[PDB]
Amino acid sequence: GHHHHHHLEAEVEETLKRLQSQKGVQGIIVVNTEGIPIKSTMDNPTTTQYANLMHNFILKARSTVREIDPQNDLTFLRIRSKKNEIMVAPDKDYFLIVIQNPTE
Amino acid sequence: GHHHHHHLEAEVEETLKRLQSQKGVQGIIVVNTEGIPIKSTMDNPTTTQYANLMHNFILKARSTVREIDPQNDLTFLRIRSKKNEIMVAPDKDYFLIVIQNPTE
Repeated sequence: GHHHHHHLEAEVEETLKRLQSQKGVQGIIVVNTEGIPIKSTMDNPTTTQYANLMHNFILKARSTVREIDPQNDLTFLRIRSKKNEIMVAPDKDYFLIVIQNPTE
Repeated sequence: GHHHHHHLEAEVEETLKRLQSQKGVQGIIVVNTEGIPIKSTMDNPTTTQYANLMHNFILKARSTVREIDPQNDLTFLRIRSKKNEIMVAPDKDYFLIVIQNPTE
């Protein structure tokens, strides 16, 4: 029913595969829930910058989304910008972060 | 094409129209950056909560997106949750905020 935990490893392999299939992507940054970049189509220095910082922004995002009332929990935090896109999906074990071009 | 636009205010009418055409939406909250809900398919108390708070979260989002390095500026801040989806598009003068059901 509700998203707590699944057969993670298979779901991750599926989704990671799918993240590779979504064309327009420039740099996949798949990190553990603490910001550990397991796979990366983006530079290591760059992943180090984004993974830890974005995690902390996510922590805040959790705080503001919940600040209203414990109605909403963060399922996707997808930020789109001019140069590139930064899609961050909070998972309970992972974070599917993908830097893509400004294509939906 | 960034200094020369086709329209400006007509763009809002277009986009607002289009925001109504995206089936799955529950509450459109279109606000000025001033924090003024001009149109709303959402309850006034609820829009008051989200409009001002989210604006301040956006201020922070601007800070953190720029904290990395001035490489991008916030074009879309779209948050998807369990209860609902909260899509926030930073505009020149507006913020296109739309509470929708987060369709997979």
